[PDB]
Formats: sequence, C-alpha cells, structure tokens
Amino acid sequence: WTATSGSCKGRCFELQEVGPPDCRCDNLCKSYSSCCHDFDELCLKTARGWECTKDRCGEVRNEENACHCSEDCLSRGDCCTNYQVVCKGESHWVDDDCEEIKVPECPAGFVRPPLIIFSVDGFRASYMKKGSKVMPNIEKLRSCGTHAPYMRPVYPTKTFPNLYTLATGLYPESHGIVGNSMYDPVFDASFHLRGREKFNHRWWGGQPLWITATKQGVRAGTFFWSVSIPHERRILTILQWLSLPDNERPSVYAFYSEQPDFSGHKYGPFGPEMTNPLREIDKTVGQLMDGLKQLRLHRCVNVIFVGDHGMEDVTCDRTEFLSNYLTNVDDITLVPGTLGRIRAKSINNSKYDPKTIIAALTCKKPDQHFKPYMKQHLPKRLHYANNRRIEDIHLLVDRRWHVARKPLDVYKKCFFQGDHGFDNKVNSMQTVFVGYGPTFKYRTKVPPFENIELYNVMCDLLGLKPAPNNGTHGSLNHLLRTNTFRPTMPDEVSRPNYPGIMYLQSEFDLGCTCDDKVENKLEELNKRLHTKGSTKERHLLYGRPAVLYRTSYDILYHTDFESGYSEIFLMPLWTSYTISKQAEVSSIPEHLTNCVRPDVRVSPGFSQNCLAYKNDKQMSYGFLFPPYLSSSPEAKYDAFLVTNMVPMYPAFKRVWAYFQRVLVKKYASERNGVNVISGPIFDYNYDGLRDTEDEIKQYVEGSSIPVPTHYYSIITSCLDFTQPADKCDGPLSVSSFILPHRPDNDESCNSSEDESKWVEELMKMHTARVRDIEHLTGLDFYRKTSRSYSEILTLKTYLHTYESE
Ligand SMILES: *[C@@H]1O[C@H](CO)[C@@H](O[C@@H]2O[C@H](CO)[C@@H](O[C@@H]3O[C@H](CO[C@H]4O[C@H](CO)[C@@H](O)[C@H](O[C@H]5O[C@H](CO)[C@@H](O)[C@H](O)[C@@H]5O[C@H]5O[C@H](CO)[C@@H](O)[C@H](O)[C@@H]5O)[C@@H]4O)[C@@H](O)[C@H](O[C@H]4O[C@H](CO)[C@@H](O)[C@H](O)[C@@H]4O[C@H]4O[C@H](CO)[C@@H](O)[C@H](O)[C@@H]4O)[C@@H]3O)[C@H](O)[C@H]2NC(C)=O)[C@H](O)[C@H]1NC(C)=O
Ligand SMILES: C[C@@]12CN(C(=O)OCc3ccc(OC(F)(F)F)cc3)C[C@H]1CN(C(=O)c1ccc(S(N)(=O)=O)cc1)C2
Ligand SMILES: [Ca+2]
Ligand SMILES: [Cl-]
Ligand SMILES: [K+]
Ligand code: NA
Ligand SMILES: [Zn+2]
Repeated sequence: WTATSGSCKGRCFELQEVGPPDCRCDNLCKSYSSCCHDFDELCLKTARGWECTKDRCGEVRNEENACHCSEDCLSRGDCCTNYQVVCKGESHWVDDDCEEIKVPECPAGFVRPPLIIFSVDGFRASYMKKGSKVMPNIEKLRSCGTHAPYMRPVYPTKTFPNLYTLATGLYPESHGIVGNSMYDPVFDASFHLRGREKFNHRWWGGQPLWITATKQGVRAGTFFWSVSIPHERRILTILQWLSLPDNERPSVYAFYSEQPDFSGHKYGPFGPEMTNPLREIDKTVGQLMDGLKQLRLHRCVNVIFVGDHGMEDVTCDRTEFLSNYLTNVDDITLVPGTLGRIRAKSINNSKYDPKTIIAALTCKKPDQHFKPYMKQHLPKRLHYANNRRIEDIHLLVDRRWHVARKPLDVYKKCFFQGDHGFDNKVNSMQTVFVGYGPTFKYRTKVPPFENIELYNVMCDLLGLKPAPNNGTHGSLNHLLRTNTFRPTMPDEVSRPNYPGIMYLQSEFDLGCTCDDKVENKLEELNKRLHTKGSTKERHLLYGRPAVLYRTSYDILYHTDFESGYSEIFLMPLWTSYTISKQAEVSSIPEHLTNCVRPDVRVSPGFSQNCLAYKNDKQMSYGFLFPPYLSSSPEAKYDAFLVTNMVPMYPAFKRVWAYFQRVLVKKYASERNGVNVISGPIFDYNYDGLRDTEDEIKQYVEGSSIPVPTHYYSIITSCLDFTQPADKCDGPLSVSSFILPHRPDNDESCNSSEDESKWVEELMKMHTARVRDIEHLTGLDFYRKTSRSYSEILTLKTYLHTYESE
C-alpha cells in the first residue's frame, strides 16, 4: 500500500528515496505504482517539446514547459540543451574541434570530475564503423577520447547479467544475476524481466558502484530509469542534478537507453530500420554534451559510452526442439532461447536422470546447433557454474540459433529477427567502449578488454577503493591519463626446495621399468650442470612462477625443461620449456615406449608409482614436458622421469599427444619460438579457484595420486615475431588454454576422426586468460620480465578468441 495523496512539489527526481506509504517522486516510482498523484504533471512536463527555437529566446519563464529558453534558465539549471545554440549564438559540441583535455576544467566547488555512464542496450561493436555516418556525436567521443575496437561482455550475453557485471566487476556466477530469467532453489523464488520479484534485494549480490560510492562518501545519481520516462527527460534530469549545490550534487550518474536493442530484436542487427535508432541515440549524446557545455562541464566530466552486449541474426525457423531428442520432454523445465538450462520439472520425480538427458542430447544430429554440458564442463573462460541458480545441465547454443522445449513454445507464447545471449567470444555479441574526459587519454586506441575490468576503473575515476571483484586492478591503467592504480606483485608464500641427488635407484619400489642401463667424463660435467640449472635461462624466460599459498615443493632442473614439483600433489604444479623455431620433433624410441624412471632427487614417498596405473583400468599417464621435443637422445631420458608424469585418461591422451607432438612445433614455427608452461588444475567444486587437497574427489586407484580436472598450457613468444621467443626485447604475445581432463571425447562430435580434424577446435573452445590459470592454480606468472607491471597485467587478462575479423 502507497497512500498516493502527498505531493511531488519541489521533489521531482529526489535523490534519497522515501518509504511507503509515503508517496515517491524518484525515477523508479513508476515501476512500484508509488508515485504521488501529481508526478506526471510536475515531473514529466512535455509542453513545447525539447528544443528552443528563435521565438522562444528570452521568453517569460512558463513553469509548464518541458524545458526553458527564458533568461534565468542557466542559473535555474533547466534550459533546453540547445538553448545557447539557438539563443546565444553558441556552436553545438559536435561542431567544435577536439582539444586535448589535459586537466579537469571544472566550476568552483567541484571536488572531483563527475563520471557519467551512458549505457546503450544491444550496441554491437561494429556499429561504431558501420553506423559512423549517422552518429557524429558518438564518433567525436570515440576518436577524440580513448576507445577499444570492442569490449567483451560476460556470458550469458544478456542485459541483466551484463549491466550488473558492469556495476560490480563480478562474474554473473558471483553477483548472482546469472540470466534474464532464474529460479533460486534455496529461496524457492523465480526472477523474471517482467514483474516484481526482480526488485527484491536478495537477487543482487556483490557491491555495485553506486553503493561503493555512497559508503565512501561519494554521492550517486539514481542509476535506474522507469521505461516511460523519455530519453530527453533523463538527460535534463542528469543536467539538473549537476546544477545542485556542492553538498547535494552527485558525483556519479547513469543514463540507460533501451535502443538499439529494442529495434535489433525486431529487425536484426543491420536491418534498414536500424539507422533511425542509431541517429536517435546520437542525438541524445548530442543533447548531453551540449548541456554539459552550457554548464561549462564539457572539459570537466568523464563520460563513459558503453554497451552491454551485441545483437545477432536469429529467426523462428532456426530453432532446435528438445522434443526432437528427448522422449521424456514433459519431465523437464527448460530456460530457453540463446542458451539452454535444464532442470527436473518436479523434485519428487526420482525417475528423472541428468546422465540420460545429456546422452540423448549429445551429437544426435549431423548439424546439431547446440551442445549439452554439465555446467562444470563448460569452458572455464565462461566462469559459469559456481551458483545454485545455474542448472547442472546447460546447452551452449550456436550463434544464429534458438533452443526450445517443444514447437508449440515458439508459436503459442515470426516476431523477431535479432537476439543475443550466446557465448561471449562470439563477434556479433561484442559491444562498445569509449571513455572521454580529463582522466581518459587523448585520441588513444586501446586493445579489446572484458567488461569485468571497468568497475575498478570507475572506482579509480571517482577515487574509490573497489570492493573485491573479478577485474585485475591495473590491467586497464593504459586507458587513463591520471588516477592510475599502482599494484605490487603478490608476495611469494612458499619458497621452493632445490633437491640434489639424495636417493639410490634401489630405494624405489614403484613398479616402474625403463630400458635405460647404458654406461664419459666430457659429458659428465655436462649432465651435472644441466641438473644444477645451466640451461634454466633458456627454459624459464620470465622467472619462475611464484607460489601464492602454503605448500611443499621442489624446483627440478633438466636440459630441456624446468619444473616446480609438488610433494603434496605428487606431480608438477608447472613445467616450463622453450621450443625454438629450429627445434625438431622426434618420436619415442620403441625400447622407451613404457619407460618410467625414478627421480633420485625426489623421495619414493613423494613419487607417483607405476603400479597404481597398472591397477587403475580407467586411468593412464602422460608427461608434461613432451618426450617428442627432447633436444637429444640422451636428454630424452629426463622426459621419462616419474616426476614429469601426470594422470591421463586414454581419451584425453589423444588430445594431449596431438598438442605435444604436432601443435607445439606448429606454434614455434609460426611464432618464431615459443615458451610453454603446462600443468595440472584441480577444480572439483568448480569455483574457478585452486582446490586444497581435501577437495579432491578422485585419485588414481589405490594411491594418493590426485586426478586433475583440467590441464593448462601458457604459450608465450615475442609480439615482434622477427625476434625469437628466447631473445625478445619488447612486448610479449600469449595464448593459453585450460583443457578439461575428460574420460571421453563426447564434447567433440568428430572425435572418431583423426586428431587433425577436431583437437585444435577443442583447444580453441577452451582458450583461457593467464589470469584464469592463476586463479585455478595459486601461481603468479611473468614475475621477471623487462616489461612494466601494468603491461604484464594487461597481458595476463588477454584472451585469444579465434574469431575471424
Ligand atoms: C570473483 O570475485 C569474487 C569477489 O572477490 C570472489 O568471490 C569471493 O570468494 C571468496 C572465496 O570463495 C568468498 O569468501 C567466502 O565468504 C563467505 C562469506 O560470505 C558472505 O559474505 C560476503 C562479504 O560481504 C558476501 O560477498 C557473500 O555474498 C555471496 O552470498 C550472497 C548470499 O548467499 C549472494 O547474494 C552473493 O551473490 C554471493 O554469492 C556468491 O558467493 C558465495 C560464496 O560466498 C557462493 O556460494 C555463491 O555461489 C555465489 O557465487 C556472502 O553473503 C565466508 O563465510 C567463507 O568462509 C569459509 O571459508 C573460509 C576460508 O577462509 C573458512 O576459514 C571459514 O571457516 C568458512 O568455512 C565455513 O563455511 C563453509 C561453507 O558453509 C563450511 O564448509 C565450513 O565447514 C565452515 O563452516 C569465505 O571466506 C567470497 O564470499 C566471494 N565473494 C563474492 C562477492 O562472491 C570469486 O572467488 C572470484 N572468482 C574468481 C574466479 O576469481
Ligand atoms: C531495468 C531497466 C532500466 N535500466 C536502467 O535504467 O539501467 C541504468 C543502469 C546503467 C548502467 C549500469 O551499469 C553501470 F553501473 F556500470 F553503470 C547499471 C544500470 C536497466 C534496464 C534493463 N531493462 C529492460 O527492460 C531490459 C531490456 C532488454 C533486455 S534484453 N532482452 O536482455 O536485451 C533485458 C532487460 C529495464
Ligand atoms: Ca576449486
Ligand atoms: Cl536467461
Ligand atoms: K591404467
Ligand atoms: Na566424440
Ligand atoms: Zn535484447
């Protein structure tokens, strides 16, 4: 109940909200049915429209007008945005040359440059180029400020998860808004676009920018706008707020546009009907910038022009129906559309089986346009699993497609030509970033980056300390003229041991054999030096990774590779080796096929054993440094050390062997040498974070050898490929992956074919940032380069996406 009989007189778009049943005048009262009787009359004035004309100039103030052209309007802060243009002979902001904004040029009483976030729904990255002719204001922001060619959204590439990621710096899994539609089994409540449940506070986790500002004494404009409040009125409201007294004026503001998304759904991303919505957004930007110029704020305010996701061509006829795969279709609830999420319709049905659902959805049709996954098997780059609101069974839908339960769902609930929500690597899903203002750089292009990074930067722009988030603070320093955040590298927590020869061969009873009994004083000083770390500068190019947690581990040197070996997990945490362009691939000699050798530097008690693998009928083994890339026949023996062995399912060994035998050489050939760091990952609770030993759900049978959930590799070389990877003078180039360690290749529908037809495709799908691997391993890479730390942070956030131009 709201007693709607108070008045909005003097309270229009009030900043602090009052509690029912007192009536509200804020930009959200509409969505609550709580506005005072006179809200429309007083607060949503429309008379005479949005622009001054010649004859209105110096008029008598008429309080009924939407905006004003009277003499007192500037000090009232409520002129139409074009007032000075029409009446004072001023130019529009867009017609002025751009001039570097070296320092904030602000009115007296401004303590910090204000931030305005101008967010546009569905603004696809290529609109910047393709719509450039009709967006002169936006284009001027873009070429005069700092811009990225695109910004990567989070998955799913829907509006709510992305705007709340912008606001918080968090993955949807951590902020809790994991879709536009959700069921929370703990609440037993449902969240939808339409309706009232979404207003309940328990959906919204983390700490959004407006709360971070408020807690630290920075005032915020109210971020959210009711749909019926037109764009012009939103702009005028922001501009009025900017004219408040110092003690009352907010420092941060948000504007939101429903366009071009709204039209994109109806007409497709590049429908001829899309030009008009683009023109109209540009006109709004024009109105804001002219209004700021009137208030002498246009060289004072930092403006962020940011999208939430792109838009793809999607039509009704490109729908897959679960009723073409499942017999039991009525026993399931599907969250449908550009992603699929499946749960049981009733939790009293113990006949429902996720294993048989997944099997019925796996590679059933030659050109099938979705792929089913247990959520924990989704590519780790999506960070889409660690939330009770995310159903165990997920469908990754191909771009341009929908999934639905039954055909009836599509025609009894073609309308649309556009949609979004797909994998956030997809080009059509990319969106925009432009920063313009005293604190951003002048005419600067920056590489693409992920929207989870912006919260930190908006905190930097406002002098706020960010709440803990998923950005990497400092990785976007290159966007900023000033207010950079200068991080220190994390301190190493565990220092390694450097073991020498401590054990005789006969102390090991591991059930391992090797055909290696062959008899030289020239080559004896030589092998001694290699085991002491003589070739280490060749194979460890960026220093050793730092171990950021408490553990017991050994550095192991070899001719061809260096490893950090975990006494706790009985395998390396990381193995580092360099493959030059000239290096040669050899095969494993016949006599060495099943060779595993005790490591005399490492205790039997801290070693794997061959028996466990013999006994374990499911589990086989592979090596982290590949025996194929050994520098010499004698060096090859090192590759067969028990300390280089890791557990692998035979199905995964097909993937791993092709990567190591074919792909490492291919990359070294193309990139002019590569440095490789590989290792295991244990993420049994799929929280994207390194497991402790007590979290491991699976061991090699009869042993304490834990089974990794994933294997990573980080592949680094010189950005200037004219320089070899091991003699690189400037910036680095990286690509990485986190491959799921699976007992089958069900994920790859073409796996019964030759590895050359499917393995690289799988690896591409599981592309990762070095940062993702850091979270999953507790390691910190690139500790010793000649590059600045912020540059290294940017590198660690890079994701190689494998999308064309
Ligand atoms: C991305 O960045 C984020 C932010 O940095 C990272 O997430 C953080 O990770 C931390 C490590 O997992 C985690 O720390 C834990 O916090 C527990 C306190 O939780 C509340 O308080 C915080 C602080 O304000 C709050 O943010 C939390 O918010 C969550 O929950 C609410 C409501 O439930 C949601 O609205 C919100 O969306 C958010 O949910 C998300 O996080 C939770 C986990 O907290 C998930 O379950 C959800 O799926 C969702 O993703 C909370 O309201 C604290 O209690 C924990 O302490 C345990 O572990 C420590 C180890 O130090 C141990 O000493 C303690 O004894 C304790 O164990 C006890 O509890 C166990 C479970 O009940 C039990 O087994 C034991 O026996 C003990 O009883 C822990 O310190 C932090 O909360 C989140 N923060 C956020 C915002 O998500 C994230 O890791 C990053 N991702 C990547 C890939 O890097
Ligand atoms: C609720 C809302 C009004 N809103 C608002 O006024 O937002 C301000 C804001 C700005 C920035 C921000 O980010 C930060 F902090 F970084 F600046 C946070 C909030 C958002 C709109 C979504 N909404 C929809 O109707 C809607 C429309 C389309 C779709 S879909 N089909 O997925 O495309 C889904 C939902 C109505
Ligand atoms: Ca984990
Ligand atoms: Cl959704
Ligand atoms: K076996
Ligand atoms: Na297969
Ligand atoms: Zn949309």
